Amino acid sequence: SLKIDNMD
Amino acid sequence: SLKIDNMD
Amino acid sequence: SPGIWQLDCTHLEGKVILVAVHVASGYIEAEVIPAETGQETAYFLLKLAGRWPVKTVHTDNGSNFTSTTVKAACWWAGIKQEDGIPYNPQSQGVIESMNKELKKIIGQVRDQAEHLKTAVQMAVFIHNHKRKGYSAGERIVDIIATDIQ
Amino acid sequence: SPGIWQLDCTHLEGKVILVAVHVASGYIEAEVIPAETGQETAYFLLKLAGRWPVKTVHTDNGSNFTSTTVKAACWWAGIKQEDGIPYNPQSQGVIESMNKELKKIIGQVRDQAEHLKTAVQMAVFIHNHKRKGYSAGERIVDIIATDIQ
Ligand SMILES: [Cl-]
Repeated sequence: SLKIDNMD
Repeated sequence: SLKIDNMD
Repeated sequence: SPGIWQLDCTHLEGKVILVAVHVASGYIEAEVIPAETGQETAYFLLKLAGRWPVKTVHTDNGSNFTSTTVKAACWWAGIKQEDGIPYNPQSQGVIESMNKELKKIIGQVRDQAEHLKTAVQMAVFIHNHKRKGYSAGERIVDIIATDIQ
Repeated sequence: SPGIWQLDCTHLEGKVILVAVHVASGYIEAEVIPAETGQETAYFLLKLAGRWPVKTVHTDNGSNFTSTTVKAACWWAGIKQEDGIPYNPQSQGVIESMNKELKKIIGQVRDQAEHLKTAVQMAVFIHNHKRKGYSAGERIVDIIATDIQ
């Protein structure tokens, strides 16, 4: 999700 | 429950 | 004073952020929980005391001071559980300004994290590394190492 | 030296215990998660680097070495992400004996805790306070303070 804790 | 993390 | 910590509980996004402040350095550790209970506070103190030499904790309110589960964890971990009455009035102010600063940093990073708990750990990281000159992470290591020696 | 950590993942009770070991001191931090994923490993490293000055992490397997989420957290926190290949063969053995000792301790406390995660933090506490003469908690503070000065 393009977040540091969830790059999906 | 008489546990250190739950004394009930 | 190397061993003295203060608990602090603040709210954001409908959740609770529980913070432990090492008083002498201003270093913090924090977690996000859905609400403050004795059981959550007790687990948080057990984590803290396995990581730093916690002698005394000033609890953040009378419910956590009274909680049998918090008193059990403090017994287990060798912590003296104390009140957190601001005998020095300047305390209320320092805790409040800390919560305001942490929430500011949370908002600055919030869009980089899916979960609030990630943004809170990014705020902990920025708080503990900030210099103003030693950071709080440096000060707490220096204070404890000086005690050990 | 002062900034090098190694990840380690062991299983108990159908859950996973993820451990970070500060290599020079043997000090550890740990958590329980339902299974090892890049997202959980990344959050764990972000927690660790807000608490101690983490320069380098030797990852515990190729999946966490490759994970884009772990590389994003190591980027965010200023960590050099490295492999965990035991170039020094005595490493496999040291990790394995640590996992065995941690599981022994967990079993010794397990009936004092409702949740496994509590038992794991009690084991972390006992491991880091044990002397044999300094404890790992003393050694990591000494090492870091020496590096700061
Ligand atoms: Cl609450």
